Amino acid sequence: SVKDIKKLIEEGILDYEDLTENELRKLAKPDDNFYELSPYASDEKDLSLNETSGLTNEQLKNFLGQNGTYHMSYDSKSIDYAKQKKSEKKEDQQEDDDGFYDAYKQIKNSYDGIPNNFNHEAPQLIGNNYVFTSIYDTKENLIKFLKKNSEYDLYD
Amino acid sequence: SVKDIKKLIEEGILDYEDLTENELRKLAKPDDNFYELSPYASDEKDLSLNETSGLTNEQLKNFLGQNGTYHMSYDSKSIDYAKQKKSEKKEDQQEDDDGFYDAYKQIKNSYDGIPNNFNHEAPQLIGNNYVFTSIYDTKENLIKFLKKNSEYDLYD
Amino acid sequence: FDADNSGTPEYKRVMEDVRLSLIKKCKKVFKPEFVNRIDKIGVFEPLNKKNLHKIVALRFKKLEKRLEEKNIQVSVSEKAIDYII
Amino acid sequence: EPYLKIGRSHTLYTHITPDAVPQLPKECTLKHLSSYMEEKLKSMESKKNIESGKYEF
Repeated sequence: SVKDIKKLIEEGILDYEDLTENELRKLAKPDDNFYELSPYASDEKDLSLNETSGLTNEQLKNFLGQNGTYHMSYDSKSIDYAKQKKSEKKEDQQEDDDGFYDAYKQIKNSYDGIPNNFNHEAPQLIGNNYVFTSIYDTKENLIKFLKKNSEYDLYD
Repeated sequence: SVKDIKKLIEEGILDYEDLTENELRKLAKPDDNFYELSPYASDEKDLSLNETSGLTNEQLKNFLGQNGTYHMSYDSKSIDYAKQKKSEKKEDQQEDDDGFYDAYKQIKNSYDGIPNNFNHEAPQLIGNNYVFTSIYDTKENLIKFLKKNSEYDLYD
Repeated sequence: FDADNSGTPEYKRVMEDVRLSLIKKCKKVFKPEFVNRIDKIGVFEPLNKKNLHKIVALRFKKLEKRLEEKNIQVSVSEKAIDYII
Repeated sequence: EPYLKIGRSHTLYTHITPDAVPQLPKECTLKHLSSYMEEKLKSMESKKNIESGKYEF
């Protein structure tokens, strides 16, 4: 009957099918940590923005659109510029951790509708209603419930 | 009758002509290492992409097309730029051993339909059907079989 | 460090190159008169799980020896060594 | 020798097809040389490093 207690009983006794409509609505709303103020974020190396990106050329896009028997699509100036400046940063990169320890975490967050440095609870539309998930509580057993069982019928 | 055992008998007793249609189909399918997850690749120095490449000029291509009694075709700016930046550092730190041992490996992989850093099993159309080969098991005696004997008739 | 379980000659190419550089490093720091006076010089390899399976194994024989006042015998499975590593 | 005759041959470039070109012998395609370099280093390279440091009489 309370938001916090039901997920402690989901492993023990009761399943997901027997919850109330007001209990499924409450378990998909965010927790009490949402609305609690915490103005701090870290690790501003996001894979969302590309530093190599540039404007639409509008002359190349005219040339690539006419199919022109060409041999290269992109501009390759700013993406060779980023390759050259990477040569001198140092061994300080410690590569493939940002490749692995930080790429695969931010990819899995983008599957849950979560931004990359976003440490809080994030919505994603499942069927007809929204489910607020985060990095910490992924609510994966609810997403299995509201996709499978809620194909034909309606729940709020 | 099993995919793995027949290639141990190809050297010993039986040839390639006496296999079943379902045995030739199975021996050209990939092994059990295919579908097994292994997310790691190394040595990202591929000869597939050229860093010296540039866009179609569309004014030079207009000028070279009219046959113009000219004396040089390409642009030679980015390919002298790569020659200059090689001399600024190559003389700092390199013994090569890569022009030999990384060029000829990646060329032989491109005759088998394999990408350059690709450590897994890759298809190539031989006659009417596909044969999945890799770096490790080249399946060269099958390619001799399905090119020579399968000129006129059909096998799956 | 991460991979030493290979017995490939690629390590032996690296193993000789770092030994010859430490000879130059001992020749500069450790007073090159020492170099021709000292006999055969050996660089120890960084250890791997093939060696470490036996290195952990001798310790439990030493654990029996310091418990001889207490007479507590200890024996360790081959699965248990790899979990410790 | 067979390749030299075609350059002297008074044919247009439009009539030079893959058929008119004789195939190279198998040594001359890169395939062979490429497969030569599967062998010629890789096997021979570790023959240099074997027997290097055993020293025994």
